[PDB]
Amino acid sequence: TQWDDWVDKMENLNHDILTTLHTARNNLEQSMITFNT
Amino acid sequence: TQWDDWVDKMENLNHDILTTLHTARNNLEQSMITFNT
Amino acid sequence: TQWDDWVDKMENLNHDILTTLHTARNNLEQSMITFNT
Amino acid sequence: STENLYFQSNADSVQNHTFEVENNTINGLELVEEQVHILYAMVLQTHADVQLLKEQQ
Amino acid sequence: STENLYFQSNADSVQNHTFEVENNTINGLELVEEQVHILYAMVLQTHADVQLLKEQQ
Amino acid sequence: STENLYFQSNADSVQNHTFEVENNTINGLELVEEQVHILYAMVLQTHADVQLLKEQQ
Repeated sequence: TQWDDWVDKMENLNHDILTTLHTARNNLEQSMITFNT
Repeated sequence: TQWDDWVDKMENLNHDILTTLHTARNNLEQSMITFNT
Repeated sequence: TQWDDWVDKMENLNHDILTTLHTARNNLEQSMITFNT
Repeated sequence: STENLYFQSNADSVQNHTFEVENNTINGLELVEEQVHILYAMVLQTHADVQLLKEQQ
Repeated sequence: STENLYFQSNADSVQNHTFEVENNTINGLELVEEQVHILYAMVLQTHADVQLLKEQQ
Repeated sequence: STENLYFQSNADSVQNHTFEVENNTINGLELVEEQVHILYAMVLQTHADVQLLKEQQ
């Protein structure tokens, strides 16, 4: 249904954003460590 | 009405965010190209 | 209630985001001023 | 020192475009937050209507 | 010039990771915006249902 | 080398403030995402209430 499909998209987006934020923080941490090398 | 006004604001914001993201990506791409010059 | 608790969390988040954006803009402005020193 | 001046100009450009990306991204966050505020109000209003319907039912 | 080459490599790495953080953050904003679009549609649909219920009541 | 030390200190400051802007922006995105989660739950709950009202009507 229309509603189920929205739920599925929202939940997939949840996962995408979680992984994206983790990646961002990891890249930031890498740059900080390298700068202080 | 209250609801129509919310709809109008949401839709104007849609456009603003679309243009803002495009601008961000364009500025990023410019900086990358320049750095690799 | 469930609903009141959601309202409270939303409103606390409102404040957190306001302060976070202000901090971001302040750090950006500081970096710009320093770069142009 | 034409080349070094040029490479310095390039360094400045990258720095300034970085400031712009940062400004764009902060601005985008703020715009998304304004959308959140609107959704929140719509959601609260709908809840109110639903509460009355539940009382009437 | 091993050390200077290394420190230059470090400078490049920091710069490139900055580009990546920026890309991640723009991407995250876009994903959040897609979520906003979905919530907005759900909210509009629920409003429609509520309007009919109010008419029926 | 007072001036060069100073200009180096300035370079470091700009770099560190950039790291802070990036952290602030990632943090802001995460906070907005927490708001999205709350709206989503409110929206699902309201939908449930509406579904029952439609069944009762």
